[PDB]
Amino acid sequence: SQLAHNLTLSIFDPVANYRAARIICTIGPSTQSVEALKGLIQSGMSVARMNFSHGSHEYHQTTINNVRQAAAELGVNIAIALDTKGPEIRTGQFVGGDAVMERGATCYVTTDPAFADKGTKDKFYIDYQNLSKVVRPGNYIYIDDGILILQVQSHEDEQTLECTVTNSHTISDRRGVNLPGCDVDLPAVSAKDRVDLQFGVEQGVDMIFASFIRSAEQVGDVRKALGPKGRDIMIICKIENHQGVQNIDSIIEESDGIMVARGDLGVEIPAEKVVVAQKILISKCNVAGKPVICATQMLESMTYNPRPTRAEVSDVANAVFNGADCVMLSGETAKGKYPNEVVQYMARICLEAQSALNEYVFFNSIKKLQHIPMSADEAVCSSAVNSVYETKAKAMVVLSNTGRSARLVAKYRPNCPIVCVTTRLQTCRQLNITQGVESVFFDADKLGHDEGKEHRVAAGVEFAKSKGYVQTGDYCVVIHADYANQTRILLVE
Amino acid sequence: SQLAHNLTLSIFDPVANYRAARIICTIGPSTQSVEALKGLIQSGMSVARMNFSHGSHEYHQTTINNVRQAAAELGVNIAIALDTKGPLPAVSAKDRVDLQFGVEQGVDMIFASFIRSAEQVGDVRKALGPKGRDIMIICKIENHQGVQNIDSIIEESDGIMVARGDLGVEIPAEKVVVAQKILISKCNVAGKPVICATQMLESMTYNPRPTRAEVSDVANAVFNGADCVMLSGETAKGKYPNEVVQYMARICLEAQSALNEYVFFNSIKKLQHIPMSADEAVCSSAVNSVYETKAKAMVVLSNTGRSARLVAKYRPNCPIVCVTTRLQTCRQLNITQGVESVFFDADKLGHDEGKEHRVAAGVEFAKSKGYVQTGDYCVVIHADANQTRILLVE
Amino acid sequence: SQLAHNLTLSIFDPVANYRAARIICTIGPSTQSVEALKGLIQSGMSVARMNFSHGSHEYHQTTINNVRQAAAELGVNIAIALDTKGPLPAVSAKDRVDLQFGVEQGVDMIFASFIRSAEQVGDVRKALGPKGRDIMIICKIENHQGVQNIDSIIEESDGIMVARGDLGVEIPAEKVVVAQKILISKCNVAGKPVICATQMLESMTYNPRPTRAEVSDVANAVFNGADCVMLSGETAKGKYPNEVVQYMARICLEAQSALNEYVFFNSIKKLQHIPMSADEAVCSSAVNSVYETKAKAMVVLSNTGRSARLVAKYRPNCPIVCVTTRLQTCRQLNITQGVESVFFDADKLGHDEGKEHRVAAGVEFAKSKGYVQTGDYCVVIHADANQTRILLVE
Amino acid sequence: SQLAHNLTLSIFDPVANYRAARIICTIGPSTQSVEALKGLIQSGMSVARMNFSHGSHEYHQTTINNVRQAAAELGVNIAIALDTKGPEIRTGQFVGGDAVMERGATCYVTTDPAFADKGTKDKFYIDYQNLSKVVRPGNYIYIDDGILILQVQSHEDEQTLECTVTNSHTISDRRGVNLPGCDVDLPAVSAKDRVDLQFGVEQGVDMIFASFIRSAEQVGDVRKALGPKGRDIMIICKIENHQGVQNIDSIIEESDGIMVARGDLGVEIPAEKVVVAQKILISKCNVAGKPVICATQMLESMTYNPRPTRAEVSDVANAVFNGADCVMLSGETAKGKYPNEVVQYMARICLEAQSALNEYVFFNSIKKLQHIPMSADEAVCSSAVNSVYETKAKAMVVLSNTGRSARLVAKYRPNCPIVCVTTRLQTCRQLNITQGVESVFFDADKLGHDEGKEHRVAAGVEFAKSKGYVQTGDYCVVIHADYANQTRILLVE
Ligand SMILES: Cc1cc(C)c(S(=O)(=O)O)cc1Nc1ccc(Nc2c(C)cc(C)c(S(=O)(=O)O)c2C)c2c1C(=O)c1ccccc1C2=O
Ligand SMILES: Cc1cc(C)c(S(=O)(=O)O)cc1Nc1ccc(Nc2c(C)cc(C)c(S(=O)(=O)O)c2C)c2c1C(=O)c1ccccc1C2=O
Ligand SMILES: Cc1cc(C)c(S(=O)(=O)O)cc1Nc1ccc(Nc2c(C)cc(C)c(S(=O)(=O)O)c2C)c2c1C(=O)c1ccccc1C2=O
Ligand SMILES: Cc1cc(C)c(S(=O)(=O)O)cc1Nc1ccc(Nc2c(C)cc(C)c(S(=O)(=O)O)c2C)c2c1C(=O)c1ccccc1C2=O
Ligand SMILES: [K+]
Ligand SMILES: [K+]
Ligand SMILES: [K+]
Ligand SMILES: [K+]
Ligand SMILES: [K+]
Ligand SMILES: [K+]
Ligand SMILES: [K+]
Ligand SMILES: [K+]
Repeated sequence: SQLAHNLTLSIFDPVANYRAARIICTIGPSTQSVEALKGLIQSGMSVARMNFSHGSHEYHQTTINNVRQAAAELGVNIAIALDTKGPEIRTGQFVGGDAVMERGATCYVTTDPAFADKGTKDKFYIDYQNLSKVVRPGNYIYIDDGILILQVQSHEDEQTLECTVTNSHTISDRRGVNLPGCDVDLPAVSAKDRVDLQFGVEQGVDMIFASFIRSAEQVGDVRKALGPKGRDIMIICKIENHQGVQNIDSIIEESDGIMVARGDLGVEIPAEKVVVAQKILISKCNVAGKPVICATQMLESMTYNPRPTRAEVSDVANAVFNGADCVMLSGETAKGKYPNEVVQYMARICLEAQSALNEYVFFNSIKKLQHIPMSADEAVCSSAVNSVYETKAKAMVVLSNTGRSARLVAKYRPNCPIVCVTTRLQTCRQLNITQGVESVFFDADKLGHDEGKEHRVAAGVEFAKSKGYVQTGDYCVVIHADYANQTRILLVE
Repeated sequence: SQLAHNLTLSIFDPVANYRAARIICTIGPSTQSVEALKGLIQSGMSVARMNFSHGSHEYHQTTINNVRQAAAELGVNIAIALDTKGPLPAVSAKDRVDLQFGVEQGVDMIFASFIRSAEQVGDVRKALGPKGRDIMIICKIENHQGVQNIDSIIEESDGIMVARGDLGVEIPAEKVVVAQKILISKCNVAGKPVICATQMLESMTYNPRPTRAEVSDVANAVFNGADCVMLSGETAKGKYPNEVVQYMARICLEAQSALNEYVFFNSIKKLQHIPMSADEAVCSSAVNSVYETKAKAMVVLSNTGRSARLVAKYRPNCPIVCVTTRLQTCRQLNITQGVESVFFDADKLGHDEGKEHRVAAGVEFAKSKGYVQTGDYCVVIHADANQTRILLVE
Repeated sequence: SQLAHNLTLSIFDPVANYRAARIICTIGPSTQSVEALKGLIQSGMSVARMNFSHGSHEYHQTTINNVRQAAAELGVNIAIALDTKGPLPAVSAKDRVDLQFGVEQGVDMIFASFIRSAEQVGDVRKALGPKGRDIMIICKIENHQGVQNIDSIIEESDGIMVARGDLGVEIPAEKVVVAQKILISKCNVAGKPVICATQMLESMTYNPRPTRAEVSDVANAVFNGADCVMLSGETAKGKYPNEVVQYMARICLEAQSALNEYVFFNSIKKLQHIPMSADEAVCSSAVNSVYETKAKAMVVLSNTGRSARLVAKYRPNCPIVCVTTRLQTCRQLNITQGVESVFFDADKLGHDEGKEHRVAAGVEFAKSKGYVQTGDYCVVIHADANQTRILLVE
Repeated sequence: SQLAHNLTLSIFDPVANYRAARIICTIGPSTQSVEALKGLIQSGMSVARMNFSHGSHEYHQTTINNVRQAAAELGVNIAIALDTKGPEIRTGQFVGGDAVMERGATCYVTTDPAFADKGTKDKFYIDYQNLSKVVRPGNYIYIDDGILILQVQSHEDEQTLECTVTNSHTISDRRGVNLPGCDVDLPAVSAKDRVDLQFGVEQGVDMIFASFIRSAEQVGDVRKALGPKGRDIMIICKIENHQGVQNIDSIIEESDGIMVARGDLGVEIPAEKVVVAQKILISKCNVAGKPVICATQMLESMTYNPRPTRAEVSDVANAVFNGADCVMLSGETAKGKYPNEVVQYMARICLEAQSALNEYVFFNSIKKLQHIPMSADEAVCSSAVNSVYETKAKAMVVLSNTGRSARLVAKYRPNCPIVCVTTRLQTCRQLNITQGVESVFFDADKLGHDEGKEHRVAAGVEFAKSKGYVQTGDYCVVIHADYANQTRILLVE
């Protein structure tokens, strides 16, 4: 049926009148200013990502205010995402400043703090105390973004390892280190993470991109760290290693969403398997009805070039085909030369891919996996999307305050736009990581509570008409679920 | 049910015991020697491509002779492919002489460059003449015209090549991705081999390893349902000709582990019109039997290889073993995915009208490769006067 | 999946908590008195049939008056049906006067005798006039012409009666069985009530018990999917008027225990064309919801009863409760299977545009009959400006 | 889909060119002669049933020889069926000859043998020793074909019961008695049964209609009784009471087929439930792939009348609709006035019903109930019938010696005739209780073994052409299974 859909397609037929997939942009010096951010919003940005691995609270404070200003001036809602620093293993200091590692040379990595400030080419410090327990002779240690690769030969003692330098590379003070294949038992949240998350709650961020998640128990740690005030902030778990992939089922259940970080995964898992892992994680989230983000090596060559490679274009397209809600941009928007052109092009690719995509395969697949009997919530939303296909309805209107109904509806993948009408601006922002949904804020303060709902309903249809999704004579499937639910098949005037 | 299949998958489970996708290699300075060609075959080459845009007849004669020698010393059959220069007319004067050479040297298939319409395929057929009627024409789609007339082109030709790079010159890259989907799916329906070509693992021509984007490209080509993936510069002039073929084989095997063949089987079966003619019904039913009984191999008796291609069309989730009386067929089935050919010498072994000798040879091959053991089911199909056997392995 | 359903069944399991099929009784000397009519209602009568082939207006006036009194004293709604003499013209001079009487006395439905074509239904409509436009015409198929023109007849009429005895006069009995299958299935598709009539439990008119063949006849009529079964002599002039209605109710309930409503639901849904109009989509989806969530009752807000009939068409495996503002509808829905009507007095209780009062009345009725308790699901549907609610019962 | 099939039907379109259902006739004085039997064969009889409740070995010897003679003279194969007497509870003798039971009178049924020969209206004998154990006050005892109904009031002692006569009826010496609802523990086979079965084997009967089967263990008793010589004779279990219905699953598995005796069932189970029980037993046998016979009250009024009641006509038709292989005639052929006209009419009804029947519903239903993976036998036959629907094949040819493949193929219900080619005349006869199959005997003695099979295959196609099922240009699905199997889709010349 995806096969069958391909036969009817023509590459010369006009694209769809809406883009379902959502674009996340990492903010950096190339895009932090208000006018640069207004550029990105018009280019197709829905979520602004702050990378808390770099820059101070003052720096990310600027981002928060500029993102809020740029959004207000354009009268749109943009989500703010906090990407945590997470746990990190780093080397110590070197005398004096660096150390040049010759290929074939023997060196000693020690876990003893007495060498934290007197590292040399021959012996230097690594700050993770259990390093000796988790690493075995034959294993590899990556240092400085995986540029320096060295192989562990033997245990010199319970604190130091004998290594051989595979790579000629000069390393500086306090470089990050990777332990491919090893079971790292660092805390879920670091001491710095607790501070940054605290800040996130105080500044009212919409979501946390929680780094290096390995088990379900770690998701609770992030929740505890966010505290009672932050109980409504979405936790999106970043899967970065084998543990995260292995524990994916329990992690998905505890998280509000997932991020597939292909680059971090590519460190210790062969790239061919990372492609397959992507399919797995995206499909699992689709069934769960939780947002999924395809992140990392998207249009990276377009950081310095006006156009990407062809293989990169198919990578972005196939992310949509896999069923990803979101596609992410890192250095392309943060430090790149073409921050607007890369977001505009990613939008074009997502829309082109969507035109080829058969949403009915998604609907049918996700429907068949529901056990009988279904519960009310599941039944209503699945049936609503069913009605859309049944009647060739050209829009949907979902009344959801928290965004739960909207996410559940989007889960079943209609072939029409989903308009969500919410009384909460927080929900307008948070739904930006759910594909195929657009938010309309209904001001319950200066417009009333509207228990009759038909003000909120007409507000949704008004939005659908203005965007050109529906006209007179068209069908629109309206749904309000909360379990006080209802489904209306409406004729548009 | 690809979505349902993705859920059950684990990337830490062992890979499949066979690769279904096929690999085509472009021969060049880096790989023309007998020893280099033995390296390629062991790495996973099924088809040798000669690029006639460059080199003389004497140069490509070396390739033809070396490939046949490298193959003989390894006891395997390798397909030899002629890729015409092309341009404007379909066949040029240069092409007419080149195709003349191909017939005389007995090449297995033609990669016809820059094919834009259905009658242009006939010009290539005309140039081959009566002696080369058994040579396959694989049309290369390189422009908007080829994409537009694709329905008629597929009907006239024996297969398609999706040249993404050439199509990219004029069509925006994002649309070339979709065009790949269409071209491959149409070819699957027709039951004719489709080749994904150009810009495959290009960075690995001078680098020890390719980019991640390039890896996903190869994988998704297999996911789209391509019979073949093709290497151009990577084997012709590259620094790592053996490693790039071994890596592509690894990617194809990994992708195949993730691929749900049942979706392919079911999609193609549903598009068949009732009533089905004998050949379609026999073949779809036999593939169905495999799924029905969890059979671990198939045996197809096919002389011309028509039966083998039609069975392959329905995508079993087990290896297909084709027992053929012709070596020509053995080489030609190297562009059809999920098939492995076994030569049965009708000269020094007999005609075998009872067919039990040919069948026994197929089962023996499936046993020797470790596809089926005692107690396993194996669907046998002969359809020249057809028959279907579900055989229990002793 | 009726075959699959038969496997799971046990004849020692308790019967279903409701009967879906409806029973129509012919009033006669044996049953005209108020007390006899109360006996019939308690035994399972939903519809009273007056046979106008015999008796005077004064005689049938007694029936009309007695039925309404017997029904009032039991607080139930009973449908009054006029069965015309018939013959040749559709409506005769006698029929024109009889139908005149029916309108003036406000009968609920007409059983139009010997209907052969679609325009003949219009003659019955003509005879009813503007005052009787809300009276249902159920055409009686009694000959080969009626069977032949059945498609147009069903389209014009509000329902069908399969008169097996009358059809038997000319058509061989074995073909009348098949004709019953066709007529009933066509009516199910149209979503219009179908009545199985004549030769039902005929031996039980003078005998205390019927033959086994007669029992299977009644059961299979329910299996074919008839809304109603009808008693003629058995109640009009019989020795055991109460026992025969109680026994038919028992048979219908037993058959319904064996019947797989999902087969009916699925067969009718598949015959719908995509795209569906709102009404069809709303109703099929609501019945689907019941199966999807194992809901134990349905509530339909319907004034004219169009919604109730359309929901009933899709055959839920749970009771349907129709909340109507009109008593006319309550009586008229007595020929639609699986439906029970609740009267909502719009005069002394309000218009209820919010609909929550009408809905609460339906749930209350489903509670009082023991269909749903706390924790059970109940699909509510209003479709005059439509809406669908899956309500959890408190 | 049966619903959908009904819409396309027209009662004026010509009937099918073959009848699938099979007709069983009970032989009696009305049909025992050779010419009367030749009458029945031409009328549509496939199986001759002997009722061993009545008539001596000499009487049934006559039937066997006359049935064999009548079949030979017409060059057709007819099955001979032995319907066993089975266990029976009877009263004792009365002085002198009878006893008149007044309605409302009190009488005493005793199990004490001393009253076997001096029964009166007041006290008389019943020969079943455990009668006191199985019957409780309030229960009913039926005597003389259920004409005499009396209600047990109390236990007079451990040997006699106090009863009240509900029915005015005069009863004769040694009348049969029923115990509705009671768990009768009489032996599976009686002493007389063992003698009659012995005779059956010696005379080479094809099948046993084993009376009053209550459990699976009883089926083994009949098998043991039939002995090593009779190991190939089919055992068809007669379900006559609640126990048989309750144990149906295990009984079906041990038997070669089932008979639904609606009359015997109607004794203790209300008729409405007997209709439902019929649906259950027929569908269970269809899944099992074992023949099922609808027996008893078929066209009974046609025993004395030239035509049956309309309700009887729909009864016979609905037996076919239920999915019964066979319909049976008892007194209609044994003692009736119109033995030819009743078989001819039953044939007309079966053929008319079949014309309305959608075999594809049967195929699909039985296919969906097969678990994955299927075994070879199941896979081949299901797939063969699939090919028939797939190609609109107009015939099937099955090479089966025992008839196993033929039964398995027929199980899946093709919409075309099934021609079975067997080297065994025993199989030709036995397949007469399997619907939609016709047998061709291939003489392996005077025609060879034919390992190439294509002689047997061409013999089948020859038969299919002669009956007019296939002509030139038609498809025919050929199958040989044994697990040396094969499937050919053949073009007819
Ligand atoms: C300077 C250097 C030394 C080495 C050794 C290497 S290495 O050898 O390749 O690794 C690379 C670089 N290059 C840079 C380093 C820092 C830079 N700014 C920066 C950063 C990156 C982080 C933080 C935290 C802060 S701070 O917190 O505000 O102080 C600041 C100011 C920048 C650059 C650029 O090259 C650059 C080029 C064009 C435009 C802008 C920048 C740029 O901003
Ligand atoms: C402007 C520029 C141009 C060039 C060419 C280069 S060069 O190429 O390195 O020389 C560097 C820069 N400068 C930066 C580049 C990246 C930065 N963030 C960052 C980092 C360090 C790593 C990753 C992995 C990612 S991510 O993957 O995209 O999330 C991100 C966003 C930052 C800066 C800053 O200047 C800066 C100044 C003050 C505070 C914070 C930052 C800052 O955070
Ligand atoms: C005679 C009698 C007494 C009573 C009391 C009653 S009752 O009151 O209604 O029960 C009924 C009857 N009626 C019959 C009884 C026996 C009959 N033959 C017969 C039987 C039935 C079994 C056996 C074993 C043997 S034997 O083994 O060969 O001896 C024979 C000869 C017959 C009849 C007929 O009426 C009849 C009518 C027309 C044609 C043929 C017969 C007929 O053959
Ligand atoms: C010829 C006739 C006409 C009339 C009218 C009548 S009447 O109606 O009773 O008076 C009786 C008869 N005679 C018979 C009737 C039935 C018979 N078998 C039988 C029985 C006794 C019960 C049931 C239940 C069934 S069954 O259900 O059909 O299997 C059957 C076959 C038999 C006879 C014999 O004469 C006869 C003679 C010698 C040996 C054996 C029999 C014999 O077995
Ligand atoms: K980070
Ligand atoms: K689309
Ligand atoms: K070329
Ligand atoms: K696979
Ligand atoms: K009448
Ligand atoms: K039911
Ligand atoms: K018997
Ligand atoms: K038929």
